[PDB]
Amino acid sequence: ARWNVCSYCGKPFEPGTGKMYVRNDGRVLFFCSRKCERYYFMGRNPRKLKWTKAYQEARLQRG
Amino acid sequence: KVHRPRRGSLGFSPRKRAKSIVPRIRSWPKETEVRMLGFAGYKAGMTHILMIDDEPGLTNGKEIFMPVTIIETPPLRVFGIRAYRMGYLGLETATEVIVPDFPLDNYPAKERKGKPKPKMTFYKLLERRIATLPKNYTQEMFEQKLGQLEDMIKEGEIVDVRAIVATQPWVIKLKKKPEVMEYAIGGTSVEEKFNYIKEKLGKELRVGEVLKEGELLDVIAVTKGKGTQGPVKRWGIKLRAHKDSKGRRKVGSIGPWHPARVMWTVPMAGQMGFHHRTELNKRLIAIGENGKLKLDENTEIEITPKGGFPHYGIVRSDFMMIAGSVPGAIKRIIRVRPAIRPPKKKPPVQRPQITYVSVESKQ
Amino acid sequence: AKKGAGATRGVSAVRPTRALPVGAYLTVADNSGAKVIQIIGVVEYHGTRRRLASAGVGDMVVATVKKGRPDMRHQVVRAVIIRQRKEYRRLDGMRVKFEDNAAVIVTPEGVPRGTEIRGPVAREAAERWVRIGSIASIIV
RNA sequence: AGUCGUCUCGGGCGAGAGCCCAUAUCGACCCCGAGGCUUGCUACCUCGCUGUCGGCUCUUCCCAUCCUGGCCCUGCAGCAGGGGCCAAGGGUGGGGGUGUUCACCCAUUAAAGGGGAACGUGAGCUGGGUUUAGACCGUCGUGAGACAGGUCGGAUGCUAUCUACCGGGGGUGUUGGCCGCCUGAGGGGAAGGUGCCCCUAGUACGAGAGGAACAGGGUGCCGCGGCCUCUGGUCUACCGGUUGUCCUCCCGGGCAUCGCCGGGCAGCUACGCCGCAGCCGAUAAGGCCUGAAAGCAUCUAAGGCCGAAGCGGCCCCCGAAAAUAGGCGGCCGUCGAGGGCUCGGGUAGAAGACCCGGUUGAUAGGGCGGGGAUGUAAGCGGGAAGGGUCAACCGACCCGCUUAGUCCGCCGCCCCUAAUCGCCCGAG
RNA sequence: GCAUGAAUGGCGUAACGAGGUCCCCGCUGUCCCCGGCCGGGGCCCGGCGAAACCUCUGCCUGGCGCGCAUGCCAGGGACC
RNA sequence: CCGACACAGGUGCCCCUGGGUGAGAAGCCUAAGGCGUGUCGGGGGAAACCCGGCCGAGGGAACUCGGCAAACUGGCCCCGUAACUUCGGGAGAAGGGGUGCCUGCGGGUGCGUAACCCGCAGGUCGCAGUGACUAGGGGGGCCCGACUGUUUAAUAAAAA
RNA sequence: GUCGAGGUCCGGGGCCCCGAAAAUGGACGGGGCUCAAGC
Ligand SMILES: [Zn+2]
Repeated sequence: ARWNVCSYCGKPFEPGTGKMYVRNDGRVLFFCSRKCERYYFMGRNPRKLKWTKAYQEARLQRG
Repeated sequence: KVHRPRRGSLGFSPRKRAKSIVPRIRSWPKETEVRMLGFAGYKAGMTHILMIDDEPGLTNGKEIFMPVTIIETPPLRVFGIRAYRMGYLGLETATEVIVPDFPLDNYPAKERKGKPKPKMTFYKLLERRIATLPKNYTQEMFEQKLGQLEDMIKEGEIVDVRAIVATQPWVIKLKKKPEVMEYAIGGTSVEEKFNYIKEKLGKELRVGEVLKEGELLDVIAVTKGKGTQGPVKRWGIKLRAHKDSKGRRKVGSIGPWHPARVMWTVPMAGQMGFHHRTELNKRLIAIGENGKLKLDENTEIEITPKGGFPHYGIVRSDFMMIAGSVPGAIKRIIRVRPAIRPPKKKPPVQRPQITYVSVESKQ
Repeated sequence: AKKGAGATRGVSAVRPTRALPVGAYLTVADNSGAKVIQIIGVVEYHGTRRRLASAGVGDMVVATVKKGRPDMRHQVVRAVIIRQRKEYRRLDGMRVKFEDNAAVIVTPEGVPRGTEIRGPVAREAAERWVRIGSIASIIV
């Protein structure tokens, strides 16, 4: 009964949903949906899409 | 030759359209306590929960995911009592008494521009199902008929008694035409059963009053319809060789030279779905009141997900949350009865510990 | 309680999906001398007509070494799968995945033939086989 | 098709081998049989045409039973073996070479049983082998040529007339018609089958090694019936990027498989998820009780008890055409209850049928709101690698108004629009 | 060498081949195990409108028989 | 016109082909010219099934007589290319890197900042720059025939 | 060595019994039949 946080959009998702991906180095990434997972692996930059939490950080970085 | 089990089961033949969209119950459990043996509702949708497992098994005491189904359960109206005597070859109905017309209050009347409230009454929604109801039927006539039935029971010609109940889709605003069902009553003495039905004749029954949380049930309903389906989907035959020039989704040989006929057991196309089915040993996780589920005596949550149940409205009345899936499309009438062949180590009869309930948009 | 501490096998409450049929190439993730193996069978599994045996995480399979040192090549061995790419569900309902189809060579009784495992080891396999989890470095 | 020489499988006797001991096991030399599952013999039907071997798909049956259930003897200590009996409910799988059936081999498994159905199944498929027409090699022949010797290539027609089975409809009858709820005579079922793990237990047994069982818990696999909350596929609804070209350029569009590419809710799906009784009754093999014939003995002759995954029921599915063609409540008749077409829609669907709604109203459309899918629209302001008189001006692209814009085969509220008018059958 | 052989030629051979044949990487719905979607048929309605074929007819089990019968014999079942 | 036909065959592809992309008389879009007569229409989550097409998680030939069918590669520039060999070939062997748009410079021929080609620097967007269309998968052994070519019009294209 | 009515063999005859397992569900023609509806 804990809300994991997506590694791409940075938002929490409800229990019983999403998935956890394990890297060969032991790093674990939580994906709330196939959309987020596919974008992450494709390489689309999360910091240019307004519907992600990284966009606010990018806006702060650029002022 | 190479052996294998046959494709599909012969224990559900003929695979024809269900006789009636309203399911029928053929057998009833044997219970000492005096209560109605089952209930009826409308299938709303599905969701999931996280609960601490209390059923015996490896996953005991550990939080687990669990899919659950929601049945909206408006209160039923008990409007008939029927008696059964012992015939030559089985039970035969001896008499049946319905209550006289009475005003209907739970009808959600709306004030439109012009004209007063409709002022509905019983025997007016029931006509949509029966179409031929008693006229000039008075309280004295009903009382004398009940007295005659009781005298018959005293004489002992009556071996069983059952209740005639009606659904009320109008209170939840689903539809208006009710569904009439016949329910057996638990117990042993016809006198006790008759008193139990009589005290409730013309009144309402609530699933909270009928069923118990955490008990096993059997679910009866008509499955979703699929229309005509070929043997590959209907019975699960294997696709033919990819080089076939006469099709791939068909049976190769439909029989040998002798017998010089097609055996009924050969898979063939036909109706799939819309069959009368019974599912055994489904746990009743919870019963909610007025569309709200109470968790810890200080927290209550609307059971309806954000945006409502897909292809369904909003749960506004009592409802049942059961483990797993159930047959039937959305809004189908679902009947439930107490477990008929339950296991020996049953789960405790009490609500489990629910740690989370999903109410996120399911569409 | 026979073999209280000498037990080699355990029980897991999660059954991963059998996403690896017969004929699949698994990467060996230990130092037994083997590098790649091919599944040729699955122990403790009954199939049906024209069905290839399938294996998931934590289940023993029979394989042959395709790439490896000369001592180990062309040898029939037992391997326990520790990582698979096909996601499988846990008790809480969440899916877990991995980066590659990786297994560890073990004896038929389940005692590993190597000394170290490179990369994460699935909790399912670790729970099912005590020794594998015991000698594993990082369990995810 | 007939026969069973041969083939497969049983029986009688008991020489002998088994430390003695014929029968734990094997059983010579002889003799008597069963099946039609190998081959052969005959030439009885079929040459104005019944298409072959093998494989795939699918259905069904026999026991002389491989495993699964229960037993008897043992040269049966345990774990295992050898022989035999009852038992056909279920399973009997995956691969390598070869056209192969078969046989051999590999890794698993409780087992990886043998057969019948026109050597089941080509108006179901494939065409690798076989058996035409082309060609090569070896051998034989003077030759044309031949080879039950190899080798490469070499076509598979169908608009279902009757019946058959699978599902879907319209009538008659059931002593008047109609609406509703039931009963269950019968038929179908495997709706279940089978491994492993923990304890009993390192215990019984055994010198030791080794090593059980009753009972009690967990779980996998195969099979069956459902569902889409979660995960994956699809999603020619929908949103975005972008290539060539055309509509003069800007927005916005057509075509190029949906132009290509990424995401994608509803729906369908499985690779996902949920469910599937061990209790009673009588028995087969087998174990016993009482008891004589035959004053004893004796499980049997009379009689009684227990005793199988097998049989009957509980359970699931179809079921008033169940010809004894059913029961009950209600309404109607001796103009008229109850229906059909037409009307707005899918909890349904090939036509029919089924289900909701029909002003006694939220059925669909419309308006608003909610919830979602893409991913921040057009327009404007600013910047921009540089160019330009280092001015004006051009500029791929970036930033702010902007969680924007577009759309929604989902949901709630509001009678604003259309569910109206009308026609027809009907027992007496 | 059952039964190869030197111009009905022997042996070898680079390049060539919709010739036969074996193996390896890669690829993939060939397969495990099949599931969605698109267009055309199939289906209904309005029209034009045939042919192959046709002794009469047309339910089964076990039998008799020219030895594998819808029609025969004894039984079972079946409204159109 | 011939084939019995207002026949998807043959005769006649017998003579000719604007613009863009592009090497191109390729593919795609389009102008002129032509047509809606490659001639029965209407309805539909209205199925099963059949034929054409697109995609498909994990595994990757476990299918099959046999990788039949499909898929992978694919254009251009640069580097780099084996055994064998009849020294000509094998060869585009194999294998590796790049590819769009925008702002300017430099070179070739040229009177020309006309026209067609060839390089350089910087900025920048996407998962993908031969973004559609066009567009080889590859390697190693053995038998036969040297090669191009011809053959049973209508089951054999082959070593004949 | 005590009871105290028939025993203990042999060769035959009649009927019956075991020996006796098959594939669509089923064959005394069928129903059925036991001092018979068999011999
Ligand atoms: Zn996310």
